[PDB]
Amino acid sequence: TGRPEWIWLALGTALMGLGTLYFLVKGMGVSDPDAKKFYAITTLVPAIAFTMYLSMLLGYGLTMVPFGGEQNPIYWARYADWLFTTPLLLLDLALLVDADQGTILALVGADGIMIGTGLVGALTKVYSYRFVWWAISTAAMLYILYVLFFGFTSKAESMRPEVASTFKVLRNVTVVLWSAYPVVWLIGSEGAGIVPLNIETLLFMVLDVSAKVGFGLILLRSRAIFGEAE
Ligand SMILES: CC(C)CCC[C@@H](C)CCC[C@@H](C)CCC[C@@H](C)CCOC[C@@H](CO)OCC[C@H](C)CCC[C@H](C)CCC[C@H](C)CCCC(C)C
Ligand SMILES: CC(C)=CCC/C(C)=C/CC/C(C)=C\CC/C=C(\C)CC/C=C(\C)CCC=C(C)C
Ligand SMILES: CCCCCCCC/C=C\CCCCCCCC(=O)OC[C@H](O)CO
Ligand SMILES: CCCCCCCCCCCCCCCCCCCC
Repeated sequence: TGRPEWIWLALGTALMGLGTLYFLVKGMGVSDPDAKKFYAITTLVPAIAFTMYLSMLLGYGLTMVPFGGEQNPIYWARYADWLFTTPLLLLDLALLVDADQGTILALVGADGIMIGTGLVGALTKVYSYRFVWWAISTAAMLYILYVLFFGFTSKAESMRPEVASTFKVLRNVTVVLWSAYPVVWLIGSEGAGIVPLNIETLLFMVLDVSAKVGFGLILLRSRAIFGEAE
């Protein structure tokens, strides 16, 4: 507990753990193949986040990066988390709307670029170059958001109203929450260093729990995840 941000890492660990356990129990008994997919993806997201929050709490997921002539604490474990959880979250959305495979690959590929370039930016030793990587990552994010709003144009006249409804809600949650991440990065200690690491950790920890457990609660409560069955 020598790091001030430990409390947010602990709490994050606890909230992701407990969310995982709730989604394990809730999904118990589900036989519908379509619903099984959504429960698998959506359980599985906070399970990964739990391990990476734990890893940060215990100090494994932290490294020191020299830039600005200082040794800067960088939690690299975030990117290991997001590398897997953010395409899984996009897959939830894509499966909802029965997205084409081409569209799914575009989303997951862009996502991979977003997280990969975020990681390179996070570990870059030349200060000004960190923001070049930030810009590229943000461009990838904007591409993803574009596809979410303008890429499911063929899947509207055949979509079940509850699918459309739950998708629209989850898409809005996604755009609002995901758009905050580049802002937090930019102002936090990985970027401009105007907001201290402890507040920077609090902000991510609220975004993460909201984007994974919050998102999951909304999705797994909806009839949208079930095939139409009599
Ligand atoms: C998709 C789903 C169906 C399934 C996915 C779920 C599952 C695979 C996810 C579990 C997540 C988690 C356990 C991942 C563990 C990361 C670990 C392997 C990284 C090892 O890094 C080595 C340490 C040295 O001690 O570097 C520490 C110090 C270094 C000098 C600092 C720099 C390290 C790098 C920045 C690490 C980059 C993180 C990569 C994204 C990890 C890639 C994942 C892969 C190798 C497992
Ligand atoms: C079965 C039924 C009708 C309801 C069960 C719902 C349950 C039990 C959910 C539990 C999951 C859990 C223990 C935690 C995650 C809940 C998280 C959210 C709703 C997202 C919001 C959380 C935050 C924004 C972070 C909290 C912030 C601080 C400062 C503690
Ligand atoms: C201490 C509290 C910690 C609690 C957290 C520990 C999490 C990490 C470890 C193991 C389980 C990983 C399994 C997660 C994947 C489950 C997928 C699933 O739920 O699948 C349902 C689908 O219906 C099936 O066909
Ligand atoms: C269909 C309607 C589309 C909804 C668009 C909403 C896009 C708004 C994006 C919000 C950007 C958030 C940036 C705020 C940063 C503050 C960081 C702390 C957050 C906890």
